Amino acid sequence: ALVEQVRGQLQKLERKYLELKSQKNLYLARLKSAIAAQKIEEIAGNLDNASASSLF
Amino acid sequence: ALVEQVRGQLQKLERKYLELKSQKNLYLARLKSAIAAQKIEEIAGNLDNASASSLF
Amino acid sequence: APEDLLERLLGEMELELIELRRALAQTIATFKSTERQRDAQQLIAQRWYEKAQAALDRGNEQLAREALGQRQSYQSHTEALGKSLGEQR
Amino acid sequence: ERIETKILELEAERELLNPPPSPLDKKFEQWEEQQAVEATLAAMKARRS
Amino acid sequence: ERIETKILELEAERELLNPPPSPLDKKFEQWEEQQAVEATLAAMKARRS
Amino acid sequence: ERIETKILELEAERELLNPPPSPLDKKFEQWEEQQAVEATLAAMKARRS
Repeated sequence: ALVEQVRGQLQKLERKYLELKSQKNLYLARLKSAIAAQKIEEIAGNLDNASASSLF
Repeated sequence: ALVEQVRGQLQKLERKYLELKSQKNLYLARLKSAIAAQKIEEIAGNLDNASASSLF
Repeated sequence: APEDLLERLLGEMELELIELRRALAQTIATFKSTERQRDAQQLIAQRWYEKAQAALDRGNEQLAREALGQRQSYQSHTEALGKSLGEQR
Repeated sequence: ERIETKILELEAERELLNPPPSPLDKKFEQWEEQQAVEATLAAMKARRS
Repeated sequence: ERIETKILELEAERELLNPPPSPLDKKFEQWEEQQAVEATLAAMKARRS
Repeated sequence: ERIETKILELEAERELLNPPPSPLDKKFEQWEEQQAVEATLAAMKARRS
């Protein structure tokens, strides 16, 4: 029973690992997109062309 | 029994070897194609002819 | 000089139009990888479907019970990944 | 398996650079092509019937 | 014997962290599963009877 | 005797890495194989009876 029981733990845990690994890239990818596409609009604020605080 | 049993291991393992060998070339071949045909399109990007960031 | 900044600021923009470009590559890469995994699991379940497709004939129903009972575990995985793939699109 | 991911990473890398044609044109080229072969043949099947 | 207590302490330590599923769902998964195999088989035993 | 334990340790080490096929498939391969030889022979014993 112990060898059968212990194997079940490993099988369940092993699946949970690769599942976690896949999600890691997705959240990281959204972060860079949420930072790269994020970090541009502010410098366009210095070139707002919509107020009187821009260089333009 | 031992000599009969041990031979079965070698026969099964030997087949698995050449099977692995065949797949190695196929994946490597797709990689070079996925790199050679891959590495051209970027330099065409410098000659995009579709934007205002190309030499053309 | 304000004129001097006008060229540097636009230069720093160019670094992110490619940085964001790289980020999209990672996102789409995962979508392709997630898509492929779905085919393999259903293929295995599909194989068990053909395996169960060879037992219920000529009255061997008891064998079909166990065969399809095993397919159910694989079937659940297919549903979970199917919804995730649509969401990521 | 990781090699396949690299292939997938590279293959899909320039699915961005060169986006695939939209279905609208894909819905027209064949749509006009069928007429193109038949319409150009329409005279063929009539002029030299 | 004290080792067994440590094992029991550790094994039950995360019976808290990850609580076991309540009987309600445990009373349904099997309850729906029996239909799942039979219902999906209901067409099997009829379509290809 | 301790050598045998090392052999047992090593032999069973990769009973984990490559788990043996479950009885379900082991209950089918032979089950389908008997039909495979007879069914393919079913035509043999009839076509060239």
